[PDB]
Amino acid sequence: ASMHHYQWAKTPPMGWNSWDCYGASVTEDEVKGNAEYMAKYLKPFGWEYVVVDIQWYEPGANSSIYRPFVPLEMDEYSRLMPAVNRFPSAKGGKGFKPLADYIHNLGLKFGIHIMRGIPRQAVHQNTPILGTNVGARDIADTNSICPWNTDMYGVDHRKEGAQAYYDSLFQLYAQWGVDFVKVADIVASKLYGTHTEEIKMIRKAIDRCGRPIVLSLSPGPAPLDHATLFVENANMWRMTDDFWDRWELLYDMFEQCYKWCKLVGLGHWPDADMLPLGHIGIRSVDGGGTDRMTRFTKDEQRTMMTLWIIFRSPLMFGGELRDNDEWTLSLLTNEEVLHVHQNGYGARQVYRENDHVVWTSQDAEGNQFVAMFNISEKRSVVSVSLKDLGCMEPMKARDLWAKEDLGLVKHQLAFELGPHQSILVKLSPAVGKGL
Amino acid sequence: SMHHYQWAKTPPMGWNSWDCYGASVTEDEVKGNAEYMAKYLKPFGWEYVVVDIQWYEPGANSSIYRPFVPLEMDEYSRLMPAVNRFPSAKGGKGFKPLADYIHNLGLKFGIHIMRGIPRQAVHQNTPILGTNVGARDIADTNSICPWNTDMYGVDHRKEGAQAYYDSLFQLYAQWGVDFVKVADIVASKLYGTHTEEIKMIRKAIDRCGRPIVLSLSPGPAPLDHATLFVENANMWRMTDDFWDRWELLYDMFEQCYKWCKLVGLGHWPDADMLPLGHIGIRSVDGGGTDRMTRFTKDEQRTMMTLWIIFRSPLMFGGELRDNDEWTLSLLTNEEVLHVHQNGYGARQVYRENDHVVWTSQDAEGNQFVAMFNISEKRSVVSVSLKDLGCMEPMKARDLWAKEDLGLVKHQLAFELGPHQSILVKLSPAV
Amino acid sequence: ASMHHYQWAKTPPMGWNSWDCYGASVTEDEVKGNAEYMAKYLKPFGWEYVVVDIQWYEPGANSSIYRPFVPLEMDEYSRLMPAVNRFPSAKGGKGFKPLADYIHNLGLKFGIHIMRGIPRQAVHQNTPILGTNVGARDIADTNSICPWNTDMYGVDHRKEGAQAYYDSLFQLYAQWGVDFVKVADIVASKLYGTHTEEIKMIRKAIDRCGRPIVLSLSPGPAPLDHATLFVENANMWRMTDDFWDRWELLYDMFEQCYKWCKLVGLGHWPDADMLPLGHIGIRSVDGGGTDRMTRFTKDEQRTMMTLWIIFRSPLMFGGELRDNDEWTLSLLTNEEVLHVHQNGYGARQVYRENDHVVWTSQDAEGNQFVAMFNISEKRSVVSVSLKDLGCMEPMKARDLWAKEDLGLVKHQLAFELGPHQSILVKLSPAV
Amino acid sequence: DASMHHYQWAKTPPMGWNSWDCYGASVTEDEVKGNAEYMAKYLKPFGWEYVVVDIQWYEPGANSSIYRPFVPLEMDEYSRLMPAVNRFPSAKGGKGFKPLADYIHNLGLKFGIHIMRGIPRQAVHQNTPILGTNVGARDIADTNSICPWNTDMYGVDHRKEGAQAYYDSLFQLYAQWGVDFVKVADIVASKLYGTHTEEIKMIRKAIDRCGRPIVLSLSPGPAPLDHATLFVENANMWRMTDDFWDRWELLYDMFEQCYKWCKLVGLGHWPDADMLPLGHIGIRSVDGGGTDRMTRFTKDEQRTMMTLWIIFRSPLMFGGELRDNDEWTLSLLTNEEVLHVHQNGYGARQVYRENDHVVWTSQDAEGNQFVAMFNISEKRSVVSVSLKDLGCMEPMKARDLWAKEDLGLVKHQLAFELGPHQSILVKLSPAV
Ligand SMILES: O[C@@H]1[C@@H](O)[C@@H](O)OC[C@@H]1O
Ligand SMILES: O[C@@H]1[C@@H](O)[C@@H](O)OC[C@@H]1O
Ligand SMILES: O[C@@H]1[C@@H](O)[C@@H](O)OC[C@@H]1O
Ligand SMILES: O[C@@H]1[C@@H](O)[C@@H](O)OC[C@@H]1O
Repeated sequence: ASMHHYQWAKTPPMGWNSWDCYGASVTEDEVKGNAEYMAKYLKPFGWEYVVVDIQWYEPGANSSIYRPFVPLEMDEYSRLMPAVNRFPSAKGGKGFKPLADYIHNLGLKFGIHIMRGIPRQAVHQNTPILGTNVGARDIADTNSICPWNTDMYGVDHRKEGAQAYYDSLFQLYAQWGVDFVKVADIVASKLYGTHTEEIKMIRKAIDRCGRPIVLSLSPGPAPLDHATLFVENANMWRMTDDFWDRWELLYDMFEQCYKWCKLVGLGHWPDADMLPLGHIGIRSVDGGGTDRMTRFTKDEQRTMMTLWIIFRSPLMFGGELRDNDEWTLSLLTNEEVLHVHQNGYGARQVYRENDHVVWTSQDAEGNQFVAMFNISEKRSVVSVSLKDLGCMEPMKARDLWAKEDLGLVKHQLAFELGPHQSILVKLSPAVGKGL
Repeated sequence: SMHHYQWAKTPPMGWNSWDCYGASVTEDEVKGNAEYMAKYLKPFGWEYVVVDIQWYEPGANSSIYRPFVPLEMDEYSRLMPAVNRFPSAKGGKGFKPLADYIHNLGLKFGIHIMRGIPRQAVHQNTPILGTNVGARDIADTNSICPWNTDMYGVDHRKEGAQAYYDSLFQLYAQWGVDFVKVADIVASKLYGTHTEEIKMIRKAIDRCGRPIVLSLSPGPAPLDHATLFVENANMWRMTDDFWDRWELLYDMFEQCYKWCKLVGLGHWPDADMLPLGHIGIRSVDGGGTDRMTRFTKDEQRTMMTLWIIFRSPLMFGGELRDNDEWTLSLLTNEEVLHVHQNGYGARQVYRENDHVVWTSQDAEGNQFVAMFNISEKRSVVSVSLKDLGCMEPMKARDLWAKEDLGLVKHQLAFELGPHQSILVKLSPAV
Repeated sequence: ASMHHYQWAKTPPMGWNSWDCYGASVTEDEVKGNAEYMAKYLKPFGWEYVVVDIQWYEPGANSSIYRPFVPLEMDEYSRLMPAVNRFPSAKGGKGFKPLADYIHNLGLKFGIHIMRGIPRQAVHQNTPILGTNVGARDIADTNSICPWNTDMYGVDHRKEGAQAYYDSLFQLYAQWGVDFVKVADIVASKLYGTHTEEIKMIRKAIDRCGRPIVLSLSPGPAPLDHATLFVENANMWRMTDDFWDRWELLYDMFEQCYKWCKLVGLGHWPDADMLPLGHIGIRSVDGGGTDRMTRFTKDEQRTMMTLWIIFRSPLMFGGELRDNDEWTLSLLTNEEVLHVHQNGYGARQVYRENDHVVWTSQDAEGNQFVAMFNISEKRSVVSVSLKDLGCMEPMKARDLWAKEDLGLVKHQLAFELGPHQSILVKLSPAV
Repeated sequence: DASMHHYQWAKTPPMGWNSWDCYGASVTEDEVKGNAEYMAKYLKPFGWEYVVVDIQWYEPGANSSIYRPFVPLEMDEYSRLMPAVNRFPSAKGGKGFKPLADYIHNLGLKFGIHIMRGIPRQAVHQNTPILGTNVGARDIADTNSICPWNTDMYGVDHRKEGAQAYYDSLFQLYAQWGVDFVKVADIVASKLYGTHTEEIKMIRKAIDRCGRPIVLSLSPGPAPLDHATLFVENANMWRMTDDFWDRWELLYDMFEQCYKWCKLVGLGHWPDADMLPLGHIGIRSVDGGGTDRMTRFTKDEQRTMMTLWIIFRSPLMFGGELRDNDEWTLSLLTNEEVLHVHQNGYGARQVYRENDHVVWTSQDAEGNQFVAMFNISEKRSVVSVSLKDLGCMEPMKARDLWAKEDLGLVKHQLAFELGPHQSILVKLSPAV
């Protein structure tokens, strides 16, 4: 806790993100619909961020597939702005402030996605930059683009006015009341790898703007080689390329959790990415799917929530919330599970063998959480000894998702679990307590 | 197999404005180099007058590009000469008048292009001749050149892509272009070799109805694409940009070794331009500025000798009009040039202790031997006749010196200083 | 004609190799049976080399899977020798000379495989090298092994005794009467790439032994980066990792031939590898198979022979020859087809599109050969215009495998071809 | 991090002496004993306790840092390398290192050895037994795993029956001898195979099964961050870098490696900046581009290195021949005030790095703040840092720890003119 911005995400951010349901193309009405649902059914459980994902500045976006080289909505200072057809309250140069105001009044927080860099249409016209006389063209990198989106060019920190530009972006965002930015094309790039210098300029720009804004970075895989950079400069960073509702990616996440578990801490959260639950693909064609309810089975959905919960990943719901059924809503409203996310710490892989995995973490009151997973293709008993958990005596055991006491455990936990199925258990002391 | 081979039966010889003028050569500088060539060089085979990169960039002024600037372009997305630097191009005539002039001097004309389609055309979605699709419809979304900002790559799968490239070589053919040096096409730090654009270019050339020699740059060309190059291009750069630095000339020896088996009629691995004479007038590359080549006279000869015996294309990179007599002599020795024009089979006989020997032959029995001391120490460099495949004594002649040397019984051997070479002809003794 | 050793392989070497049929484990009697069949049925068609493949020095070899870290027969100069149990004529220190004599007396030539380097056991025991007084241990490389075979360590050309050792190997092989050597762990290596310095040492050693020994390098893929080295130093070098009777490997060879076609020439032959035809996998387990007749369909077997013929690959039969049926023998003995391999030149890919591929070559007699291939998964017409072939008027066309005149062709060649099916056509001037 | 019982074996970063930088592969028993005695006498009160015999104690002809390849090695009947009795006479009679370690334990010190990953090639070639089993060394060897810079072993294949039994047997031996520390080589970086993760785990388990506390050190680096979890959970120490030597370029480079590794430092699991080339080194080593010599590090460089290792909390393993130290060299090892930062400091972080100026800070439980300030440029210059940037909320007492000299009150910032390659180590405490 050396870095002031850690205090802005004491626990891992929880919220909703338009990407998995709406792709690049979410409207004001949809945002607000999801915000209202959150306010009323989710906010008591920690869910507070409402994040407008990529390309809110792209008036014609209608998918997860971007329309390349198209005109973007922009101000007179080379800054992108919301598309007024999609966000009508943005009329009159108001930007996202009205939307942000309405979200804040719900008791909720406001987020946006930005692309690293400065828009290409700005560099080519050479539009001005607020606060300086250099123009957009003079701060652009001559060899730095995003391989999967044509909207921007990279900015070169070595040029006069580079920081001025980033500063000016975060002044705008701060005026609008943004509480959370998800930066893209910054951690992993086929072409260039991690854009470290822009991460630094962005941390600087946030710090200078005077409003607390949580910094999320994307896409992954984040290299461990930049662990220290990430831990000191970002509140979240994506461990993985885009996550979707396919078992192979959920399977894969276990190793990434294992590789990143030691960097997890207050204010600096490796990110397992958004939860493809409920109603997705409405205007997204990504993940090899279209308009659907998540292809994860119920066991898969639990398995994911359980891992993300115990690991302390940010939780960003990715479905259209208003179409949650009760099952889906139950995944988000169980306070006993969420305690593991909010107050747990120390999470670690106890072991992984024959596609059985066990993680454990604890709280400050001496409860110990254990998450046990069968990530194989067959039904099998998964178990762990109390000794391997560091429990030197017998313990009471409770199934947190079912909310049901399991009684006393003297030597080990052991459960028959179908393929892709898990269980999350709380262990609490038996010795020196009532009956 | 390939008809375009007949367009470069011997390796191209010429002049190129890059090393002396960077991106910024004027119509006057070109005219004057061409006039010097017609007068002093044409009899020895020098014929291409190549206008290098960025003739379409009115502001160009160095070897360092001005990025993201507007460029001169027609109404079908095709770049055009900058009228300020090329006054004869006024009124949409492009390069036809300069080329005409050059043709009327008995010479050929070439230009440099960048792979792809101008970024400004894609941004503005300007038309493509012969189609209803626009520039933006044929562009690659993830293809740029890492060291220049002018273009986006073209995506051969899009409708209209080949039409675009066709339309460029229609324009070049209207102008009378005889030679095109394509850039950002062979090696790319980001993407490697742009294979599919090499094929569209080949095809656009073939369809335009005029013989246009195809040169590919920058290198290093990968040996992995040897077939593609041999079959599609007349010349291809073995190396990133060559300059007047010993280390780069030293390095070329291995590259020539590496490529020697793909050298052949119509298809020439290219050791790049000759940074001789007066260079860096408006170029700042190679770690130098306005200067005469930093190669010593020995180094110049060593270079000329390797490029000659290997059969690299020869593109003089200095401002010819500032040649002194030494420099002119390197270009006007017929005996040496015969080795380039009519030699074949060049091969490295050996390389050992930074002594190197190359050999080639003509069809009339003559054997050429180039002997090189690329070490830092004076020494005798020798080679046996037997290792050259000569089974009895021969006569030797020093081709640069034009002097007979006498009978060689067993070995050719000379004292050579560091960086110094000799080129010898052997033929039957009396 | 710059390298004298080019004249040892003026046309692409043709023969039989024990690997595909017997793995590491062939016996003398098996070699002899194959050589007898070759002498009787194949020799006049050009087939002449009888090549004993890897580990003739490993008495317990029994498959294509090597027995690691086991003892190896060796002489008193650190040189591997044949296992007398498998090669009984080698009894009493005679090595392969008696078996080489037998094969020479059938009118045939004799080949062996060797592993690059010097035996590990020789380095550990520090046994002697002939012609010098450093031991084996002093010439070994300290960081060079084969990732897939444990027999040897690499030899370090910077050490005194290194060339002496390679020289001694080729003295022995020449004493034996070896005419061909296939060297392994030398072209491609997952750990180290191409072993160029050993290639040079072996070239020199062959040149010094005073017998023509054709030099074959393996396994691939050969990098184009070393094309000059290969061209000047070897008579054949493998374009590919080990080839087997699997359609996918056959599909993949089309590209490799394209990539190497400009280096094919007299004495220096890019090698598409041994032909997995007939009865293979008797004591081999490679290629995903066991004891079998080739899993290539007849169409695939024709496709392979067609490509290898026109491209001018060496032709090394990998099956047990005595189990050839008539069909299989016919693949090896079509005079008209062999003409393209023996007397053609200039092979090139005319095009490759939607998995249809056309190759062409010619002889000096006026004849142009065109090999047309459907390498797609569906029946389709494959075609090419006389013009794309560089043919300026009507030509008589003949199917070479079928030996059947197809008549006059005025504009193009066009054939319905099954998936994986091919045709080989000669075009000649209209009567 | 607190999960693993072996963390308790290295609560502070191991401190000791290692034979590599002074004697290569070639140290004798008398040299080990001499350095041990020196340690017991002059250094043990400041935390120095490990006496580590480096590589190739089993190679009787060894004579340098350059290995003699493919040579027969001293080995028991169970495929386990044994001390060369010519170099370690007290090992005569199959006693191995027990006598030597007993000697060192009696000085109140701890004993360390170096091992190469794997099983000896000669064991595999002869197919010598694996203790406690009916399998042979040949049955457990990998057929494609070697060290690119040493020929002594083949890798062990964890999937083979007996593989774990072999490693268990090694650590039974080492425990019998009384070994307290093992430096394992050819395990973290390999130009040919990368990190040998499965052998790391076999070794962890063998140690856990042997019944004695044995500190696990891994080498050589660079250790990839990609395996940070593995190293943190399985080892007490792991090399950040390839072998470190008395050259400035290598010292300069370590600054970035510490920056990269600083979040994985913690009780029981210490990223290692490698042994300290101080004093008399290169006596039977030819590595580092040097020969027999006193270290080529200037005093400033020596301090700069001590200071970064101190504040970062790298283990400290002296690589010179201790009996030849001067008072200067000794003074680097005996300053309690500096060592408190290594022993009791935590949270070490780079405050910033700019124009070859670097500042690190850490703190202790008493709210002292330690700050190390480095000029790693080629120019003399003033290096500074604000107390705001140190997160010191108000004015502070300052003290130069190496000089042991109060600097008085500091209100706004620390600033010092430092030579090139020169550093200072300061402690800030609350005022009055
Ligand atoms: O979730 C994805 C993310 O990886 C980003 O970089 O680009 C678009 C979406 O926001
Ligand atoms: O000679 C250089 C060449 O390498 C090319 O690629 O770019 C511009 C110049 O023409
Ligand atoms: O044909 C294979 C070959 O590729 C070689 O490298 O080793 C074994 C067989 O001889
Ligand atoms: O210190 C070096 C170390 O890096 C090891 O890997 O090899 C021998 C020495 O102990």
